[PDB]
Amino acid sequence: YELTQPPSVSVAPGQRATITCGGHNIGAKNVHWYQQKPGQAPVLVIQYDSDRPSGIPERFSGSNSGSTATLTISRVEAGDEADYYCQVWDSGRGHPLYVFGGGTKVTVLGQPKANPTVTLFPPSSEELQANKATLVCLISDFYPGAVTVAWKADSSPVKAGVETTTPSKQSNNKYAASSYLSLTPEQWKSHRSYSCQVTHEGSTVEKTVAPT
Amino acid sequence: PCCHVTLALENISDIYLVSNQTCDGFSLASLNSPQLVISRCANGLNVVSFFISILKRSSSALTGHLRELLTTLETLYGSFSVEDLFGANLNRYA
Amino acid sequence: TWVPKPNVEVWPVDPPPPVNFNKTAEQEYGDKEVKLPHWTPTLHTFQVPQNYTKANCTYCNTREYTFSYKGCCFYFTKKKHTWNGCFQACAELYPCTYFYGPTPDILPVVTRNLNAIESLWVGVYRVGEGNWTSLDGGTFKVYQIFGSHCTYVSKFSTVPVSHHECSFLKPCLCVSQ
Amino acid sequence: QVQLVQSGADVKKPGASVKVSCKASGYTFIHFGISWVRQAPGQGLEWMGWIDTNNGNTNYAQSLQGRVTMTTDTSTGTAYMELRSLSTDDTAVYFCARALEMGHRSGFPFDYWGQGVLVTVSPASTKGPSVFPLAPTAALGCLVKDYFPEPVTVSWNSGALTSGVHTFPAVLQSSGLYSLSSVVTVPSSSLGTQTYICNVNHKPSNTKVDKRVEP
Amino acid sequence: LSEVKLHLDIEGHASHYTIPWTELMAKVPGLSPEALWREANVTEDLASMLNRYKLIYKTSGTLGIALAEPVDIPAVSEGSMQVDASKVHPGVISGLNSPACMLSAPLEKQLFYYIGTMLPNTRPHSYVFYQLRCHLSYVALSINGDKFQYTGAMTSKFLMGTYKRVTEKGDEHVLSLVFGKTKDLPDLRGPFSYPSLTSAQSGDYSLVIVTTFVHYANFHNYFVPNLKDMFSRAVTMTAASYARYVLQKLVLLEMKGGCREPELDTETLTTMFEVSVAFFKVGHAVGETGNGCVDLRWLAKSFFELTVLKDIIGICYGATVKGMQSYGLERLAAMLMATVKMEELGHLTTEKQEYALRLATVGYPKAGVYSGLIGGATSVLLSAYNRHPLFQPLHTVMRETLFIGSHVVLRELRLNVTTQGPNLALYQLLSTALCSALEIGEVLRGLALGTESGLFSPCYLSLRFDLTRDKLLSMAPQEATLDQAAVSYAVDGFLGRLSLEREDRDAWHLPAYKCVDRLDKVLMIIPLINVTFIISSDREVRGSALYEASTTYLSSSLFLSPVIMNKCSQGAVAGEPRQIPKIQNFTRTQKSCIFCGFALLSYDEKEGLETTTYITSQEVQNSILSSNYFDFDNLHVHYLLLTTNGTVMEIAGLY
Ligand SMILES: *[C@@H]1O[C@H](CO)[C@@H](O[C@@H]2O[C@H](CO)[C@@H](O[C@@H]3O[C@H](CO[C@H]4O[C@H](CO)[C@@H](O)[C@H](O)[C@@H]4O)[C@@H](O)[C@H](O[C@H]4O[C@H](CO)[C@@H](O)[C@H](O)[C@@H]4O[C@H]4O[C@H](CO)[C@@H](O)[C@H](O)[C@@H]4O)[C@@H]3O)[C@H](O)[C@H]2NC(C)=O)[C@H](O)[C@H]1NC(C)=O
Ligand SMILES: *[C@@H]1O[C@H](CO)[C@@H](O)[C@H](O)[C@H]1NC(C)=O
Ligand SMILES: *[C@@H]1O[C@H](CO)[C@@H](O)[C@H](O)[C@H]1NC(C)=O
Ligand SMILES: *[C@@H]1O[C@H](CO)[C@@H](O)[C@H](O)[C@H]1NC(C)=O
Ligand SMILES: *[C@@H]1O[C@H](CO)[C@@H](O)[C@H](O)[C@H]1NC(C)=O
Ligand SMILES: *[C@@H]1O[C@H](CO)[C@@H](O)[C@H](O)[C@H]1NC(C)=O
Ligand SMILES: *[C@@H]1O[C@H](CO)[C@@H](O)[C@H](O)[C@H]1NC(C)=O
Ligand SMILES: *[C@@H]1O[C@H](CO)[C@@H](O)[C@H](O)[C@H]1NC(C)=O
Ligand SMILES: *[C@@H]1O[C@H](CO)[C@@H](O)[C@H](O)[C@H]1NC(C)=O
Repeated sequence: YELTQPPSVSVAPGQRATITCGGHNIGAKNVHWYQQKPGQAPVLVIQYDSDRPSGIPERFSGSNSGSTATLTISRVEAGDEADYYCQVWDSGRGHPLYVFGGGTKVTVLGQPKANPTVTLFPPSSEELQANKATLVCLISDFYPGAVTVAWKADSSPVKAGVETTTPSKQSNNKYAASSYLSLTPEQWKSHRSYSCQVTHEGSTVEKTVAPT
Repeated sequence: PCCHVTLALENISDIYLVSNQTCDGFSLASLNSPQLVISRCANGLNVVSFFISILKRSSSALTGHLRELLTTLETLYGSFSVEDLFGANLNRYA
Repeated sequence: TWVPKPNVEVWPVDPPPPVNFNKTAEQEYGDKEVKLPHWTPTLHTFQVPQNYTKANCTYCNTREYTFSYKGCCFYFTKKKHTWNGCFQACAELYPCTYFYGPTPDILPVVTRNLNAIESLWVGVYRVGEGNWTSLDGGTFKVYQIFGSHCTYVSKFSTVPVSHHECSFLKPCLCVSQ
Repeated sequence: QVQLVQSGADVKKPGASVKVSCKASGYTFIHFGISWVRQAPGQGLEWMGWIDTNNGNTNYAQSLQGRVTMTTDTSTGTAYMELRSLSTDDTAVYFCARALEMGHRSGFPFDYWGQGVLVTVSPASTKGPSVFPLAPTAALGCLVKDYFPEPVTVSWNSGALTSGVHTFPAVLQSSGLYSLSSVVTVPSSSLGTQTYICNVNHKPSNTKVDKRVEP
Repeated sequence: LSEVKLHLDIEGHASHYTIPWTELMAKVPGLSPEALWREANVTEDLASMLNRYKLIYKTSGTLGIALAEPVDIPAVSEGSMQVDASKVHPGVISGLNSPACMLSAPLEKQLFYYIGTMLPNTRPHSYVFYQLRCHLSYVALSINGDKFQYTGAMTSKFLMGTYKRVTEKGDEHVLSLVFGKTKDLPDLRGPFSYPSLTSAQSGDYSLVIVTTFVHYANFHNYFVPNLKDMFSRAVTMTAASYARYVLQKLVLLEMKGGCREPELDTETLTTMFEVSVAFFKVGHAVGETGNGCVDLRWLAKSFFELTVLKDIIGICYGATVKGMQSYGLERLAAMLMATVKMEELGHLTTEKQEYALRLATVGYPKAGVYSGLIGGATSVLLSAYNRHPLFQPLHTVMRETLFIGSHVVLRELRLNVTTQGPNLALYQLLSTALCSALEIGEVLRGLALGTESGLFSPCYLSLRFDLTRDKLLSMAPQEATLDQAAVSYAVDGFLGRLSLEREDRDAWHLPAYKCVDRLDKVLMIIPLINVTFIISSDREVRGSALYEASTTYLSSSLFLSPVIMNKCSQGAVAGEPRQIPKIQNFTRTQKSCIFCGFALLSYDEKEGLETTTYITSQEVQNSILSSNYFDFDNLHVHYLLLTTNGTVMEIAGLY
């Protein structure tokens, strides 16, 4: 039985962070909640509608009734930032199974915004000799973990050849990403200049490189 | 009629039970006072188990037709599913 | 010379008492109406016995310790004590010494000094709902099974293991230097 | 305590098969069943199946049935799970968990989870990287591209250069190959003095590249 | 009160029934529909109803084990007499050769005399069962500071045991096990049925697990019973055979130093359940008689075993038992004992001896009054002594007979009261004499394997104190079919049983005991007519004389001292120990019994005491003289005889 969960939520620290899961007659089922941090296995935090095992802080609670199940974290801390999932058991009409919901990304607000450091490098000599001209745009140490990167050639936006990574948490508790534009030596030389345009918090950072 | 469940024993004069087909698997009972009649929507599953227990408790004092009733009630009881309610609209008759 | 002797016999005993056929069922079984028994567990909270703590000096009797490792001397208190008893038992037995909780590193060292029968009390305890610690501080991994603050180790123990009873008598693990 | 150790991680190609091994420790193996769950990058948790460690009873996901097998080795406390007819869509991290009981009318939650293993499926075969410099306080680095599979690591001056160095996670190309980059921030004046060499190590094809980066 | 007309759709037919109340309540003096009505909670909505459903633990499936139940109670013999347990009086029955049966109806009434709550309205129960009050009985105990308790409550119809454990947080977990015939299991609350709860199902019997999901998960961490085995045994064993099974396990567990420090593992928890069942099985067997009568012999066997089980568990764990004790049967048993001579029981057919012993155990509960039963047990042992072959490890039959008799002996040894000292002393002497090296071997094997040869052994009540690990091992079985580690463990068990710190090893029934200054130095005690001989390694003893046996340089000293009429002297006799005169001018052939009442022992110069015998009759003397016991070719073994004149002689040779 498919369970309904919201994409994500982000709340102020110290607040009664509340996560819900929807389902038909969900109150009639035993709902289990799991917590997961990046690089780690999921951990059971709450089972059987508000039963918690040792090792789980007393700030963790929840309940389940009617069409809605819920989990609550009192005085939510930054260390509670994690993905959470709802799970139920299903008789499967003869094919018994377990079902997880979509899961919810739960974050805690606190860290201030940060502008990215952007470096754009033109093709290397050896690279051009290899008959390639890939432009490298390196974006690092920003916050929150979401940016938009566009490429431009002189007066026209570039779509073809663009490949970009997803922002990921760094050792600095910030985010980084990179973008590449795959060009030929000819395409490179054919334009006055190229640039990497990065949008963050509504602002724009634009770096320009050229054959010259 | 089908109803939604949401009183001294002696205040009931009549009890009406139905099949699983009547209310789409929802086992409901209708209770009523004794003219002047006030009806009540009751949990059929609980009503049935109540009477079954009584008959067993008093088995040594039962008569022919009461033993027949016991069998009948147990039969109906056994035939009434519970799990199917996980898919049914619990507020169907609300 | 020898003289013939009689066979061995059992010493004669008194006749049985009469049966009191005038004792009624009420007397045989008083208070017909009864209730099932129950017991109320005695609950108390364990707290660190601040009268004793980690010793702060060097000392070791080279023929009293059981085994040694690095710069420390390890003792198994011979007298069998309760888990709580170990704290005082060692403090009052040797010059600077204390009831010690095995580390991920050291535990293998002590387990190799134990057989499969004996069980050793260790200096590991719960503080809150967790954060199992010792007199040296730090955090220990504990095999949480029972709702009790006491733990022990044995030949097959990979961690300190919880136990349903602290009142049982076992050797105490203590250390010195 | 309760432990689960998982291995058998690898990189396969579509049509191939993989067997994941999960070792139990710290408890009686046969007293608890074992559950399997899959999690692809950025995705949620998909129940795969459950096995009865004592009786050999199994329950499989309908989406896997016919291309999935579970079995255990009682005497070692090791569970195995095999996937067949692999596809690129099966790239995911696989987990084992301690599953007390399951049946037609019941089931328990999963108290303990293993580390998990990463299984990648791709038609691409082994490919060593091409390496180019990223010429330049100033920042300079190296570009390592068109390689397969991951991971690839790059050190500087054989590990001598540490602080100031940052490495960007590899991007997956539309061609199915990977590309990473590594840069270091140094005083601009040191570029006329200190030599900076990347030491690229692509273990999957015994490939090592020493690349000096110049202005 | 108010008759209710109930209408119900039966396959489309609007049938109805009338429900009378007082017409039935007047016949069922404990049925009050009003109370049940409250519990019924017919106003309960779907949500809360389902909430209960999801709470309660569900069983994955049922084992479905087919089996057959044996018939415990035989048909009534044609020549038997009918006994009414409620009308027991001085007449009707006299003598042990008269068959009889006791009516089940009044028996059941006594066994389940007490009335109270069977099914309480607590956290794990109010959500499962309707409140039940009825005639019942129970076994219950608590351990580990009462952090853990178990109640083995049961009725004449079904059993329900409850396991409760409380954490230091105050939190608790509860699991219950219901067992009995399917057709008569207690009424469930709400829309629940047994097929969802039943873990094992046979033709008639089923086992049902009652708990919550949360608690179940907790219990399973340590308590994981073998339901298949437990369930089957619970049905396929007879009441007597079942109880014996249970008892043996309990005894072995305690003896090895078990319940001294109780461990909350599966093994022990399982045992508790099995004990509860044993009582149920008997009560059940009586109920399942069609209101007929039960042969007294069967009853004697069943109650004997439960009686013993009660006495032992009440010490090992300190458990108590309420109900399952019929005064009617006890009075009859006492009447039967009053028609026979205790002293002459040893002359009865073995079959009748066992019968009498079982009856005696029951007729005089806890041996609280009629100590004369000791003389009875002694008569039996002595007759056996005179039949048993020299130094042999008894026999299956002998062991059973003696085992039964030993119970009353054990009861007496729980109190420091000098009643019939002389008989108890003889019993121990005979037991000691029978404790040969072969017996030690046989017992150790039995202990290693878990057989009846480990369960009962006369050695356990012997007056031999010089046994240690090294010696027991030297006497151990020497077979490649045994686990040598298990054997050494059996030895530790054996030593434990004989520990001087054990209550029945105190031996304070013996006045002579007072002469002992150092118990730890005592090797053996031999209580003879007008004199008790003490064998020890201690020079100091309050005896009338002192002798020293020859031994090797490095051997422990072997001091022998008589106590005249069991009166202790002011202290050890000053000066060196006396030597023992030797007899060479003696023939193996003798006219009659001249050693009757005398003791004969032998020892090795290096190992110490080897054998003990006691001359009770001509046949015994003949057997020994005709045997090759007197190995005069072995210069390391010496033979001494102790007389009732307080003297000792050594044998040099025999013609
Ligand atoms: C005979 O029949 C009657 C009739 O129903 C029955 O009474 C009902 O008892 C149950 C409980 O036994 C009541 O249900 C709930 O009980 C909890 C008790 O606290 C425990 O559980 C909560 C949650 O699991 C824990 O947090 C707590 O620590 C305890 O463990 C109450 O807390 C519940 O209150 C809810 O309703 C209140 C009023 O609407 C709200 O103010 C409150 O915040 C709770 O709301 C929650 O549930 C709502 C349900 O739709 C939901 O919509 C909300 O968003 C929220 O989730 C609640 O009382 C039940 O209500 C009782 N019925 C009535 C009519 O009061 C008898 O017990 C029964 N007899 C027997 C022997 O069974
Ligand atoms: C019915 O309920 C009313 C209200 O309390 C009560 O007075 C009356 O006695 C009850 N019984 C009957 C039979 O009316
Ligand atoms: C519905 O009621 C009929 C009436 O006898 C019964 O036989 C049938 O099995 C019931 N429904 C289900 C799904 O069992
Ligand atoms: C029992 O009652 C009878 C009749 O009164 C009496 O003769 C008899 O002595 C009584 N027995 C006892 C032990 O009191
Ligand atoms: C040193 O150890 C003693 C032992 O009782 C303790 O009281 C004292 O506070 C300790 N000193 C320090 C600095 O911890
Ligand atoms: C409890 O354990 C954590 C380990 O994750 C540790 O960091 C913290 O300092 C410990 N002690 C307390 C009081 O939090
Ligand atoms: C047994 O000995 C104890 C003292 O050791 C004494 O209190 C008790 O009363 C004695 N028992 C009897 C029946 O005399
Ligand atoms: C010695 O034993 C005999 C036999 O029992 C006895 O009659 C005699 O009186 C005893 N001697 C003394 C001094 O009592
Ligand atoms: C016991 O010893 C005394 C003293 O020598 C002797 O007179 C008496 O006859 C002896 N009794 C027996 C039965 O030999």
